[PDB]
This record gives sequence, C-alpha cells and structure tokens, in this order.
Amino acid sequence: GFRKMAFPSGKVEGCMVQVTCGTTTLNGLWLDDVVYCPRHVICTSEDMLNPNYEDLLIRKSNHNFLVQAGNVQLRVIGHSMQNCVLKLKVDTANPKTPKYKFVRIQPGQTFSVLACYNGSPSGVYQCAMRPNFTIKGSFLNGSCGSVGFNIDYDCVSFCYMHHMELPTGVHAGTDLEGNFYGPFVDRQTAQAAGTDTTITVNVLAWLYAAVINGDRWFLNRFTTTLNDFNLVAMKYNYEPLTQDHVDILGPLSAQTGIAVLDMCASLKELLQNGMNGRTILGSALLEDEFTPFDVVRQCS
Amino acid sequence: GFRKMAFPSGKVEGCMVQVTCGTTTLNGLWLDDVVYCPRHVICTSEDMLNPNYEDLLIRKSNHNFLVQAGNVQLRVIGHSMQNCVLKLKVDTANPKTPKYKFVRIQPGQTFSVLACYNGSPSGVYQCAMRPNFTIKGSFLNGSCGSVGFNIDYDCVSFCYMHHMELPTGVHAGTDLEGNFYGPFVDRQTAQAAGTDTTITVNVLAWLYAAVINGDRWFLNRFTTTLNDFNLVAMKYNYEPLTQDHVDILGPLSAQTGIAVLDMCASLKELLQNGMNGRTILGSALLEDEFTPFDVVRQCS
Ligand SMILES: *C(=N)[C@H](C[C@@H]1CCNC1=O)NC(=O)[C@H](CC(C)C)NC(=O)c1ccc(-c2ccc(OC)cc2)cc1F
Ligand SMILES: *C(=N)[C@H](C[C@@H]1CCNC1=O)NC(=O)[C@H](CC(C)C)NC(=O)c1ccc(-c2ccc(OC)cc2)cc1F
Repeated sequence: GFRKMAFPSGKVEGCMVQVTCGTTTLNGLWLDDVVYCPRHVICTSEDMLNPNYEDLLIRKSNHNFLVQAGNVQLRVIGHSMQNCVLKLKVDTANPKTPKYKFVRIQPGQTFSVLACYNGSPSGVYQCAMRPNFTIKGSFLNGSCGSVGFNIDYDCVSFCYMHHMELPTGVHAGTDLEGNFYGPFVDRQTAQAAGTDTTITVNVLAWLYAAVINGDRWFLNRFTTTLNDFNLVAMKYNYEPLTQDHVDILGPLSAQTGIAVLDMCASLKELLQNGMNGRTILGSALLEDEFTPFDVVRQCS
Repeated sequence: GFRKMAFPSGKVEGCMVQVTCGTTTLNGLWLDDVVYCPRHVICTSEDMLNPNYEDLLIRKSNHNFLVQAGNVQLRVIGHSMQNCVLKLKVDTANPKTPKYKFVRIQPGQTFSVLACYNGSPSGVYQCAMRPNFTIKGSFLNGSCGSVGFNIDYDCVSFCYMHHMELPTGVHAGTDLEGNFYGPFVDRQTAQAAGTDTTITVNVLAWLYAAVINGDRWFLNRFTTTLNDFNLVAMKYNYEPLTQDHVDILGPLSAQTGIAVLDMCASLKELLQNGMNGRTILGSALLEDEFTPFDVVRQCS
C-alpha cells in the first residue's frame, strides 16, 4: 500500500511550550535556552488590523511574557524580535533539546506539522509547501506557533512556524528566522496568494509509486519531449518540468523501467482525458504532496 | 481546512524494541517487564506455509529470543504464547511505560499506526478498521509488530499489532491479546476477506465536516427515511445505518443545523449521480476514514 506518512513527532513534542502575553496565548518552540513564537502574541484584537510591532514591543518587558512548560514556568531573562518571530531568552535550557537545525525549504518540499493548542500536542500530519508559498493544513484558533519539521536520522529540521490563515482557507507562516514564506505579512488584511500550481515532479513520483504498488492502468505507450510536455503542463496550471526534475526522478525510473518522458506522456493523457472514474492508489485525483524522496523512503 | 491527523507518537516511540529469533527480526512492544511481538518471529521461511506454532515454540528457550532496546539488550527470563502473540518476560521494566490499556476496537473505528522497522520508528499515519476487519495501511517487510493506538489524554489505547498482508494488498493483524481481527490466520496461504463495505456513519461525519468548512455544494434539499436510505446503501456496498449511528451524528447535526436524514438524502444523490468532477474538501471520492469523534476533535 501507499499512505501519507508523517515523521515520528516524539522529538518535537518535548519542545512545545505555552507562551502568554496579555490575553493572547499561542505555542512556542523551546530549544536550548531560547523560546521561539510568532510575534503577534503581543497584539490585541484591536492592533491586529494594522499593528506597529515595534511600538507594540517597546511597551513590553521580560516579565510580561509568560512561558509554560507543562506545569513548570520558565523565567524570561531577555527578549528580541527577529523579522516576524519573537525570541524569548529563558534561564533554563530545554533538557530535551534534540539535535536540530533551522532550514528554509523550497516550494514542493514536504514536511510534518505538529498541530498544537496551548502548548500541548494535538496531532501530526504531512504537508507540502505549495508553489505559491502557502500550505493546505488544518489549523484552529490558538494553533499559531505550531511547527513544521523534517527528521533526518537523529537531527530535526525545523522549517515552518504557523502564523495566519488566508481568505481562501490555506495557511501562511515563516521559517524559524521569522522570514515569511511568500509575500505575506502578519496583519488582518485580505492578502492574496498567486494562482496555486501543481508540483509536477511530485505527481510523477506518485505515478511511479503507483507503478511499484501494482496500479498500472494509466500507463499508456506514447512518449513525449520535455518542451512538448511543458506546453501541456502550462495549460493545466502545472509547474514546468526541468532537466533537474528529470534527474531527480532517475532512481524511480530505473527501478520501474519506465523512462521519465514515458511517464510524462502518460500524465499528459491523464490531464486531457481525466480519470474516467478510475482511481490511482485509491485516489480519484492526482496527488502532488509526495516528493521523490518521500516515495523512495516509503517504498524502501 | 481538514486533514487526516494521527495522534502524537511520542509515548509510543519509547516502547518500540527489536525482537530477533533465529534469522527473523521484527518489532516488539515493551510495556512494563513484558515484550509483545507476533508469534511468527519463531518461523523460518519453510515453516511459514503451514506452521505448527506449538511444535515450533517447544524447541525454543528464553536465550533464543534476542530483544534490542536501541543499543541495550534486555534479558529474557520467561516466554509464553497467548493466541497469535508471543509474550517475552524481561528482567527490566520499561522506564518509559506510559499509562496504557489494551482494547479491541470495532469496525469503522480509527487509530494511528506507528510503522517501525528493526525496532525503530519510521513514520505515523491514521488508519481505520474496515468492516471486513482489514486495514489499508503501508507496510514493508519487517514491519510486523508495529502497533496501532489511540491517545486519550495521558492514556495510550493499544488496539492493533500488524501481522500479515493479504492478496488484495490490505493488511491483517491482532489485538494485543493475540486475537486476530476477522477470520484470518498467521500462515502463508491465500486468505480472502469479505467484500469491503463503506462505513456509512463515517462518510456522513465527513460530509458534516465539509459543511463546517464551507464546502456546501453537495447539499441538496430532499430528505429521506432510514429504511429508504438503507435500501440505496445496500446497492452501493454501504454499511447499513442504524438509529445508534443517527444519535452518534447528533452533535454534528446540531452544530450545522442539518438533520441527519437530510444529510442522508444528499449522500443518496451523490451515490447515484456521482461527483461530476466536483471535489469535497479537496477529494473527488467519499472518505470513510473519519469517525464522528475524529470530526468534532479536529473541528474543535
Ligand atoms: C493563530 N493563532 C491564528 C490561526 C488562524 C486562526 C484561524 N485559522 C488559522 O489558521 N492566526 C491569526 O489569528 C492571524 C493573526 C495575524 C495578526 C498574523 N490572522 C489570520 O489568521 C487571518 C488573517 C486574515 C484573515 C482574512 C480573511 C478574509 C478576508 O476577506 C476580507 C480578510 C482577512 C483571516 C484570518 F484568520
Ligand atoms: C511482517 N514482517 C510481514 C509484513 C508483510 C510483508 C509484506 N507486506 C506486509 O504487510 N508479514 C508476513 O510476512 C506474514 C507472515 C505470516 C506467517 C503471518 N505473511 C504475509 O504477509 C503474507 C501472507 C500471504 C500472502 C499471499 C498473497 C497472495 C497469495 O495468492 C496466492 C497467497 C498468499 C502474502 C503475504 F505477504
């Protein structure tokens, strides 16, 4: 079978804390003696329309920030604002700090999200950074500060912090340095993301996973060229395929014996003729939230 | 938004161990001073066709079972066979045993699976016990012994241990007492599950979640009766709806203002007229892997 898998969230659960400022409570990430949380924790419902985060932060001191690590309070001995993230220096280093790094991911890359509320883990799911720098997640009120991460061996790769929801229902956020993904800003205004396109290289990797798992009806026999396929990809709002993407799908194409351009022609036929009621790996649509890495990781 | 969420797997990761017997290695569950693992760990490739698990277990002693807790070995001071599970008594109680209980779940109930290989967690995903007592999971070789669980507050509810894969690609396993879900046996023979039906009450809960999340095109205006709806449900291989299922969907029907029989008629229209290319919560099919509990948990 083939399923959407999230990373084990054990190493991240021990880093989630509750951060309270005034009458706003959200989640923070406790790594070493630093707590990271969205800076709009210092905002009231009034200021959220057009906040001057400077002027707002100047009127706050260390003792205005309440940090909850379960039942134990952490003492805040320093605060600073880096882009759209607030960094609270605490006197106690997190005894369960895992080996970690901060990374800024690229569009199309996937990661696991640990949805939290009041510093408590609630669930985990697998997400993908859309080409328009949004994510299609599941977030309620108070979910801000929840983190997205990847796990390589022992190391945790923090890549996302949830900040806001857009009018279309999708979600926007920053890296762990406070830099937003995309052209979004942290204020209550109608912000528009671009037209969301489909991650073509991810769809191809998913079609390869279908081949490995016995689902092989969609495999036509035509072939195509990179330029000819991309001409059709533009018409269906698909991301253009590059020779880099072709080489990335190399191992999958070598395992299944199906050339990348052969799979491109089969996708072409699926885009112009549709599913006709037939599912692929149990889905009646084309899934683009599996990277080529995710496919080989799950299939091996 | 609305996503398939798994429980945080932190409390379960600390219970996974590696169990080796001869040249067979699978995962075991280390709770207190007991290790639970599938009994076919004592099988060779020859015996798996028609094993006499008794005769096979009689020829094994305590020191034939190798238990790996990461890098540390656990000393086996007792072994016993309970149904299709093997219970290894070790001298050291797991210092990270969470508050836990063993439960046997019902068809249609959901749970999180922590896929493991060689006693190491690899990923987590959300599963559902199909009405034919199989699961549509993602399992490779060596994944046996991986556990399914639910998390209420602090307590972990272990409900599934993976054992085998069926010819159709679905998976079968036992509860933590070794009793298989369904009519399956642990030997390499072509075993057939019944015709898999759709969990009707779960589809209704998902349609309610779509209503809460603004997706409301499918809502017709007709109504129906429980007997009339069930007449159509049988024709599409849907599970029959009972008055118990109606009362379970009560809170969801009270939150959305849509009567259960009204939603039943809208599902009826979807079954006979199809999607017509329109998605619901981003899916072109009817998802039945969300219980009414899962919906209210995620929507609140
Ligand atoms: C974090 N706790 C919270 C998560 C949100 C809440 C609901 N679902 C989520 O994911 N994030 C916030 O409250 C944000 C605070 C700002 C200051 C960063 N704001 C928003 O999520 C937000 C922004 C904008 C809108 C919106 C929608 C439509 C529209 O049309 C006129 C105009 C503005 C909504 C919204 F929830
Ligand atoms: C556990 N390590 C492993 C997991 C399997 C392996 C592949 N994917 C999984 O989920 N489980 C086993 O190896 C089982 C051991 C038995 C003794 C409990 N066996 C199976 O999973 C198994 C059983 C039967 C078949 C099969 C399929 C088709 C068929 O048509 C004639 C006949 C038998 C396959 C199979 F993998």
